[PDB]
Amino acid sequence: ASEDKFESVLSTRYCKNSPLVSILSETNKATLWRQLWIWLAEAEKELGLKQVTQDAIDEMKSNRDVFDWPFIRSEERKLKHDVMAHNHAFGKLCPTAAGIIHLGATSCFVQDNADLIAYRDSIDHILKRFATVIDRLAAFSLKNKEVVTVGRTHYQTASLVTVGKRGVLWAQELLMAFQSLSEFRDKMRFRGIKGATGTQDSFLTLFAGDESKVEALDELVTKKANFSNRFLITGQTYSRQQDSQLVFSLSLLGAAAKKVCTDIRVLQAFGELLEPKKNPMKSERCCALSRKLINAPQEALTILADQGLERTLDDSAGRRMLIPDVLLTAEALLTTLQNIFEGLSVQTDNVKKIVEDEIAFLGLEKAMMMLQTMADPFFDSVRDRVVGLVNNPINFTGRCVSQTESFIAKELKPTIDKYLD
Amino acid sequence: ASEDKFESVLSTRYCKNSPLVSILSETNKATLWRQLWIWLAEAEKELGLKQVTQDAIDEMKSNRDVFDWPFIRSEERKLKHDVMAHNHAFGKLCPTAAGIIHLGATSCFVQDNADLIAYRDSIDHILKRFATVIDRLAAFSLKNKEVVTVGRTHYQTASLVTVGKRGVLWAQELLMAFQSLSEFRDKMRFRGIKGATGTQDSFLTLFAGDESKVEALDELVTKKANFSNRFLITGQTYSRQQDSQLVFSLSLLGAAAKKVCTDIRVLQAFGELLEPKKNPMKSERCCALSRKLINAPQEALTILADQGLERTLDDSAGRRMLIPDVLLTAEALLTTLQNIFEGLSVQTDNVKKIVEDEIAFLGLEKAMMMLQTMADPFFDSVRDRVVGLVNNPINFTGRCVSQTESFIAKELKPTIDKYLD
Amino acid sequence: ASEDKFESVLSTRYCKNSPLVSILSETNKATLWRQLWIWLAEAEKELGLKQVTQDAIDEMKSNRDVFDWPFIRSEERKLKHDVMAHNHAFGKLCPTAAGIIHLGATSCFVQDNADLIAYRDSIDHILKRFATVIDRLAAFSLKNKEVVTVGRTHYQTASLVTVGKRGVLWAQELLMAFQSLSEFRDKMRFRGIKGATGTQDSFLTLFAGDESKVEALDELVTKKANFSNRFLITGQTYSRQQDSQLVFSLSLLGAAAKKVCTDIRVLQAFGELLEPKKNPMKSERCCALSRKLINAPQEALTILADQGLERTLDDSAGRRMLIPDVLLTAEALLTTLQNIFEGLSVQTDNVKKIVEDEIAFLGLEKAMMMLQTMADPFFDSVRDRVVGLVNNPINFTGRCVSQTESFIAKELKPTIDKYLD
Amino acid sequence: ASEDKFESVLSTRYCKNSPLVSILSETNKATLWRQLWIWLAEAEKELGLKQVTQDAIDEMKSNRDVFDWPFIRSEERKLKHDVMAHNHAFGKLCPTAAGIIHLGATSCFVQDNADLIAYRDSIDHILKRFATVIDRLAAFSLKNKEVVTVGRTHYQTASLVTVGKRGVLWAQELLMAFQSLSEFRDKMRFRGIKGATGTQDSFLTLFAGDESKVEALDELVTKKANFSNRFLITGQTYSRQQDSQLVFSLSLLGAAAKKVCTDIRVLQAFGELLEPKKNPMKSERCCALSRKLINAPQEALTILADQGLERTLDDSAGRRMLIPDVLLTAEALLTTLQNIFEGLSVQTDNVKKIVEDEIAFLGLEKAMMMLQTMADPFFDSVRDRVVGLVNNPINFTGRCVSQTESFIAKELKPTIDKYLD
Repeated sequence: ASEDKFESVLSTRYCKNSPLVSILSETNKATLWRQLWIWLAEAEKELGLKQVTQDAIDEMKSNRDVFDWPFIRSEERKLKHDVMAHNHAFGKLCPTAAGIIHLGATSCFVQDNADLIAYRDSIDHILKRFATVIDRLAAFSLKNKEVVTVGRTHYQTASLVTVGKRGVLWAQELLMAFQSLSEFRDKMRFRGIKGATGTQDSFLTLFAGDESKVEALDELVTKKANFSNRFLITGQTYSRQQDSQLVFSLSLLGAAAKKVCTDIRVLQAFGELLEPKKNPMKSERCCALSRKLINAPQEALTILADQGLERTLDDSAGRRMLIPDVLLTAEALLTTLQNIFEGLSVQTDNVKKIVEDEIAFLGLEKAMMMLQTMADPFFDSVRDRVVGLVNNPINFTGRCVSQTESFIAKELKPTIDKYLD
Repeated sequence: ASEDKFESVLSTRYCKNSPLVSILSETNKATLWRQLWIWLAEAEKELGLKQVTQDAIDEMKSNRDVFDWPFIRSEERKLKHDVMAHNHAFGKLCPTAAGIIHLGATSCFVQDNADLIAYRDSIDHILKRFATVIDRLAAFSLKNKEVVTVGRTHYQTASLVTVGKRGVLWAQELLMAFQSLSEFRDKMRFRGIKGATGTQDSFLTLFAGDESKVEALDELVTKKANFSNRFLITGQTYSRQQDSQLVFSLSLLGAAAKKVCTDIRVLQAFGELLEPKKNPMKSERCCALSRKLINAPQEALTILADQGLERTLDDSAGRRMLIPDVLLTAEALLTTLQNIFEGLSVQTDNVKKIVEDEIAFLGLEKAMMMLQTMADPFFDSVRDRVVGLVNNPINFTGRCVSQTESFIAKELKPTIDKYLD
Repeated sequence: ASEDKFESVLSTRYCKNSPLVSILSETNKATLWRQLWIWLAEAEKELGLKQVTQDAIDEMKSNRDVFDWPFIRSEERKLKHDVMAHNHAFGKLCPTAAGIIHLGATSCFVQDNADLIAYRDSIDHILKRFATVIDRLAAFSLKNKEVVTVGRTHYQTASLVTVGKRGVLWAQELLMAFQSLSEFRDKMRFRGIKGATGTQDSFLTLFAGDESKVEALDELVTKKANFSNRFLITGQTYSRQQDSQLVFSLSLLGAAAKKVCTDIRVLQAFGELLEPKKNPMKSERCCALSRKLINAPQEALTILADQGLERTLDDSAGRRMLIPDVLLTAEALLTTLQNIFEGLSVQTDNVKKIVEDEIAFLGLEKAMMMLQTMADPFFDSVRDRVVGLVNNPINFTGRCVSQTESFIAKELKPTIDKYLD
Repeated sequence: ASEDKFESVLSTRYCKNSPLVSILSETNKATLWRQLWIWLAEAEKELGLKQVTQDAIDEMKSNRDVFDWPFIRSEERKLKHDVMAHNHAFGKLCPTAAGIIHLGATSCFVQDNADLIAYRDSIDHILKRFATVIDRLAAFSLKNKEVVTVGRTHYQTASLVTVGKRGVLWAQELLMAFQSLSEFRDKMRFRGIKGATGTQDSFLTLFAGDESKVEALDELVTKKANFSNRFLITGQTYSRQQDSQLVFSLSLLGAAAKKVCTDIRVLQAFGELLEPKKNPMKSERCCALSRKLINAPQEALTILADQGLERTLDDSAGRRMLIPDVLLTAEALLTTLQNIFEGLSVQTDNVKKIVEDEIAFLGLEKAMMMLQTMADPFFDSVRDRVVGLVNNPINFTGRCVSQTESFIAKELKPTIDKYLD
């Protein structure tokens, strides 16, 4: 039974229905390794390396998805190198191509580039879910753009705002995180071909000293992998600073989400909101997931700081554990946020009452600045105006309404629209 | 295929042969929940609560290890509460005991206490492995207690030490971490019975207001669970400050191990040591695992800081992901350290040469303080003494030898001996 | 003007009246360096090193507190080594002792040991303030041991507790932090004399090879410095793992305090408490200070992990910035907590009302378990009992009262009493 | 004496000559507060608020830099609010303007906006120093673009590279950090006018309900403060997510710098480089400073996550301590890096020898791939080619040379050139 052994709670519970569970699986990674060896073979052939035949390539393409795990496992045992084992395994499936698989390339060629492909694919799915989450929150905000409630500083009544303005305040936190992850996705650079230390000496020799062919190969493989950007300067691997940026972008989602979810939990305790005695359990799961993403950046940064010269392998086990975990955690977090925003509702009776218990004083503070219970005379020059505000709280909310609408129409939608359907 | 879905690399790779994979499994946790309900039932009966019959208890004890996962899963679906689902499931297996299962107790009774039992058991196994690791390092140190090499500050020659003194320097870092985890294990407090908010009101009513019976029950269950200490004051759960201490103790192992492994990696690069071109891959895996434990404390501390009043559930998902991960990471780290120390060896030819290229100058520095190539006269009062040191480097190492032996005999062994066999 | 240049906000604002500002000053550190050179001189003389005369020692003791900063500054310039500069400066003040100052010792002798003395002294003051803080909270708890209020899970009504039980829940968090810092203080180990790499070779030669004299000197200096424990095994410095423990203990205070202060801020927002519209500004400052201590442990752990072989100086600037900051932050935090607990009060009218709006339902839940508005019949066997609970909420709080008293009398007081007056 | 009290080691030692010490001083902050009140007054007047006279504004502009600290201090005492105290103080200096100072604005108006101005100014200076640092490293790299040395993986010989390629590898890490901080600087958004809760209700009333005037005022003040971007949506303060981005950008500098400095420290230990027995003390200070920036991001992220609703003040003390510290630490780090790169040199004799001891084997590995000591026959088809590589190591470095030049000319210079002179 699967329950008899420790299991990833993210994979088996919080993200069981996410495509990330497939994207980040060993099978998909090994598949990407083969796909990369395929593209490498195709590009080298296209560039004149005759030793790579079309028959060899056809075997590779035909057997890309065929995995003999029992065999692969024994191979990873005889020789303690996964890449070598998989190359050997792929070699036995494609005997004609066996000799040219990974020709001139380093193991890091498939390892690093497969991670980048797996990561970006995962990020693309996260971005679609992210957009939906933000869209749901925008819907909630518009729906409540004119529902008055008390603004709070130190968690205490400070003025009057609208549920919608606050909804947009939360929306902005999430939108800025979205924009960060969105920009990271556009700027992500592919490693391409760089050799074992980054000099490309093996490929150069392979091309009899022609550097333009080495550059063309690097560009060609990058193009096949569907990347617009690639590193030109590297050691054995692409800069781990790129991974820090990846983790940080997701940590922004965590910080933003935790602020939003804690607000909802507090507001629910105040009796103002109700997430889909009713406990805000979804919001609490949201804070737990968010807390994890928030505490991840410093490890990624330390990984970079710990990289020795052209490369030290103290990053492998660390990257293998860290990155897939944050990607999945972010997805589980977004799924939760989506549930919350789809059914989040306002306890209008409680909100109206909270507003009524505070509006007299906010009115008094208002009269004092402009300078019922104000028949002195002394408020004679501001009595009617204040009374009007008290009978129409919405006029006590400054520009909450227009701010809410313009932000959504001119900033939020234009930003996420391209990710929604 | 298991490879087709994301898997915990710790569970499936770095710790596949560890009993922690069984101890931290869902099956073991659910089993502990049942064991706790059993002990609760036994204690309540022993204390006079007649509603708990021996037949009910016998059903429970007989069916403790019988799991109908397909049923349990559907139950966790109809009702979104694992504990309730498992209670229901255990109830169907024991129809006579169904009505008294968890009588007066809260879900946290099994949840919190099962974690504590699972954690301590895991810690006990970690401590046995830890002791073996330290023992191996002590063996290495004794073997090299008189093998001279250069001491280094800023990674550069500063004097002469012995490989063994350095081995004991590393041993102390690990021993202090061991002592921290060892003390934490002895001081760990059980939650026992506390009710949903920590007042024990349900048990009090159950005992018709007799507080001594409530206290006796709390003590009795703690005794059955094999804990010498228990909290008296709590909210719904036992203080998450205890979990911070747990994570911190393991972070000490990480800091210590990373310092040791980085030293070995650097020494191997210098050509002085060789872990079992030879790359220090095991030491690198050690730094990656260590880095993870080092970056965990702040999350545990934040979990405590985030706990609201008697309890907020923003800690569950967080604890479920954090603690089992650090426990497993520590075990994988210790397994690696053990491999390293069992076959770590000294490249005596290289060490001897490094010592020879530096000993002339260390000798010169020595003569200068006491005040061949010193025939001036000027060194006439210290020439023979220095020459003697250069022909016998070991006499240039101060008290390295006695320090190494006394530390091992009087501090290291007495501390770990009780955990070795 | 001092305002014209960046200033430490801790030193100039949050701790301006604390003795830590004097204890952690450069003058006190240099003074400790001189005191250490004095003790070293005395011990070496007591052990037979005739070159150290009583006249030399008298100069040193007489001029220990005389600082010519302008001169010292120019000296720290000509030669880029503070210790050497101060030795030179102290040498000019004591021309007879100039030649034997720091005889056989390394710079780290004064640096590391002065830090330990400064740190422990700072910790002792922190412990006295800590005890007072806990004492104030215990006073508050006893005063409210029978003031009923609602218990909360997910920040929502879950039962009835007493303000005092909650006060003791907070008290325990702080007490466990206190015990950690208190134990660290008792176990703190002195570096003593160890040489530049930890072998004590210089002192050995100084004593003509007699190791017992080296050990006696190490013990003697430790005794003069008033330390019961000292390291026997070290590299150039004492293990930075000790500093991690120091920072972690203070991080426990931060986690505990933040949980307590956040609870108070939330309770004040609920209208249940009032710290000395009233905003909980002191509690907010408490969370900010606490947050800083919580985010410090991982840096200290990384410092240890980064230590290369016998020593790398990448820890100096880091330690100089980190440790004094956490010590001061903890003191500022404790001062704030003290203010809060001395005037914290309960809004009894609001609490009574909150209890009344919830007690009917808690009563209903109570009747359901035991099995006005219960005249069915159906509650006929529990109507009077529940009605009694509703007319006497205190009987609805389980063992809150006895738990509060026994914890304070048997755990809290015995622990802090020795630090209060 | 200043030495008699704890001092900021950054302000008094590591950055004593930096303009950040002036920019981040209390005097400069209070000056910015006054400047902001001045701009607010000017804009409100320009927009029709007649109550603001030109005489009032002239007093303010004339007395902007006049500080009566003794008075200000007593004022900060009578009333426990710095902003109110400074307003009062500025009011006494400008009796005609006293009544309209900060008209309609919140304290956060000067607090938040002054921080943003102080921060950006500090960042601008950091960017100029950063550019110089990168320029120095590029100079070093070009100078050594053809100096061959061994490439290293696991800190061990893996191939041949050029000192310059490695220099450019380091340069890229720093350049990516530079680009991050550079982009953050361009995107930084001003808070502008938003009211106490973000609704701008006070300004709206002040403009008799005309929203365009409120928007114009917000835009006008932003323009006067010299900001191209401003937030439209906020609570009381501008999003603390912006501060997380600020801290993270600087943490990138720390991660990059630590990787670079650790490499230099290791290379110096190998005898390949020498920073300006020679210990790499500057590089060690660099790692200590870098470590601090690396461990800062998570606190900034937690600050955001902890922000309650429109605002909670648990961020003030935290921000006041965190941000100025990282800004100064980054400046001290850059100053150190600059020193290092200006005099960093290669120990050409040692490098040449290290290359010679390894080039035979690298040659053997090379021959094996293409398929003296190779006279078999068996190498007959590759003997001359390999021999040529061994007599000309530079041809063994793949594309190191062209990569180094193109990166510097096409990526590094175009990026930093605008910041150098």
